Amino acid sequence: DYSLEIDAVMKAAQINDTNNFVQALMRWHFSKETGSPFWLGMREQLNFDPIKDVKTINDLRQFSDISHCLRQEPVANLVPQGLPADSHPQVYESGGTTGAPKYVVAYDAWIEALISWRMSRPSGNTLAAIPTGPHIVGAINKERALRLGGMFFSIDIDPRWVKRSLSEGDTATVRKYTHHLVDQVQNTLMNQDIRFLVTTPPVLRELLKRPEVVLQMKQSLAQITLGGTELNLDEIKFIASEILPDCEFSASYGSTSALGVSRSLLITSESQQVIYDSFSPFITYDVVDSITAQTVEYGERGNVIVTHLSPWAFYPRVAERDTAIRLPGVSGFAGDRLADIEPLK
Amino acid sequence: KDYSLEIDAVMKAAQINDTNNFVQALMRWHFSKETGSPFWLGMREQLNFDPIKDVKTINDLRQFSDISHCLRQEPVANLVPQGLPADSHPQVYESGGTTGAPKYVVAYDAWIEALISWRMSRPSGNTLAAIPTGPHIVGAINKERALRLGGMFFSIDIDPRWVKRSLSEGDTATVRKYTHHLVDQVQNTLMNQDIRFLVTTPPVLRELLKRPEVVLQMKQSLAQITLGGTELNLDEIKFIASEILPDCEFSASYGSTSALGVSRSLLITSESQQVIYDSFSPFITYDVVDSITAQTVEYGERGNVIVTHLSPWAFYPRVAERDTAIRLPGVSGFAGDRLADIEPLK
Repeated sequence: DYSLEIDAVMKAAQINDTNNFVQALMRWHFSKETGSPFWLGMREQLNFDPIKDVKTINDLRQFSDISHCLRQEPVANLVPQGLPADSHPQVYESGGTTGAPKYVVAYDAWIEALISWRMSRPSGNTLAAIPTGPHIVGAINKERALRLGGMFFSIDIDPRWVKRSLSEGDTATVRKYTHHLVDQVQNTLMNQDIRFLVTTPPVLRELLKRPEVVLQMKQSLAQITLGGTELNLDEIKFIASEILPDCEFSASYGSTSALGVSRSLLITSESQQVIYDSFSPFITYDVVDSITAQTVEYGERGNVIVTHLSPWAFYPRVAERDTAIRLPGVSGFAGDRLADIEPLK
Repeated sequence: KDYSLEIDAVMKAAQINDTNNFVQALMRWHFSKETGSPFWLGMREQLNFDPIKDVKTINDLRQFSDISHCLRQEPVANLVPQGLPADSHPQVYESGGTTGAPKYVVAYDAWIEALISWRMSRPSGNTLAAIPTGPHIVGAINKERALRLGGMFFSIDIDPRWVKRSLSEGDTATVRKYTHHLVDQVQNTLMNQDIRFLVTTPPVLRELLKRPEVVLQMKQSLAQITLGGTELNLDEIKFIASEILPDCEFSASYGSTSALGVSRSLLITSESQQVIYDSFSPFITYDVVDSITAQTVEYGERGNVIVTHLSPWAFYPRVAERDTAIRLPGVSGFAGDRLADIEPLK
């Protein structure tokens, strides 16, 4: 039982004592008693001592991205021994397009913590027009739908097929697929009482072209969440002021890599950027030059780098496929904020 | 206000096959103002019979009609019996999108747990269930199974509504490309992670078997394959079982959202002459009836499949499924028929 070791970590996180948070978690991840087989075995490959040479969150820059290992690392090797036996490990995936994907493990207690943080009033049912299956977004949105006093409704949506279909410029399929998505979404909006919608711009765009659906949304929806990295802020502002005046808008930024999502500020008439905040110190961002990997200045755009550190997992310095404008983090908190995320070309 | 004892009493009656007291107790449950669902509470007054006084046995449920149409716009909260505890965890699942869309039902963790302890009744490891998740209860049922097998639950992106849409526009080129895309995700997992159990469908297996490196991996690591759906080809399965995957066991799964469950077949071997299924009786019961008279057929005759779900969680009587099957004797002491060689109607 390592419930005291664990709770001491969470208490360091809570008071933002990030140095002790980091050091306590280095000891956790690299003890023979509590660490995961994967990090225990990785320790000999490192050019420094994770226990002697890591004092702060910046010291984590000594680690390389090990995402490339997560194809063939057996998933059970990702589990820290120190976790309780009822922790409930679950496989989730991102990648690859062509052959991949990377396999990570999340736990209920983690998704629970993440949603607590996110969630700190309307109530009702949620329609998440998002991937489930191997995609952690699916499980994160279930847990949020549960905090919202309703049921979790979803659709069939094969995001890999949509990716693959673009990479082949078969945009005839892509049109037809989105169409089928939107039909699913219409069905539930019409037939059941949905308070909360979670979707993407292309899907919402085509929904707003179906006027009966539009009328239902005027009556029922208290909030729309938009996900992804292809958000047109002007389009959203308009939708919000002219078309769905009673519905709140916000954005969600997915990182499977950090086992998480990040929340935007509410999107108002006043919004100059979409600006995202992370579950720091568990999930932290850095925004870096694409050649030097050095942190850019505030207001500059660089490559997004995400680090997960927690009792459940350790994924240091993950190089995402996105860029953002670097903003100062919430004060007393490790990590940067992001604005206006874009995909890399 | 707490109904733990009542619920337990029902479970106990099912446990010991006291089917009469099980049915009678669940009529009270479902039709009492205190414990029943708003949906059946509201339906009571259009029945031509008293579900409480005029129903004694399973066969007596024949007096109910299939209400499956109401489930498209019945608000889902209305399906929730008021007597369930507050921790119960209602979840929505769907059947019948693809022209036209979908019945919404509710299911609960404790129900799915009971169903899997039934189904589950040496090898252990990871499961790859190459099957729908999302709004589909089969995903959630397979997740709980995988949990009990001592490994993790791996899954894929698969949109069965897309597949049926395409198929009905007779667009076979899209069907094919999509199947290839499913097979790629399955191969990736089978090649990169150690998978002990595979849950899939014949079209997909059929293509996996066209990939010699994949077959070699399977020969090495697969303790069991489960095939779903209603287009099973016994002879082909027996071939793969004996000549291709000799150290792998094969079974079938027959799902219906209508009954919030799956039924399970006997191991398919060299000796099998039929694919034969049994159900989680008395919660899920089958009848096999004439297409015109709706009367039960003789053992060994083909008829239309009727499924009944009866539990503390739900009540779906006499659902007319879109499949036929050979009617077989049930397990002795159990209400309901066993089924063999399921086919879709048309």
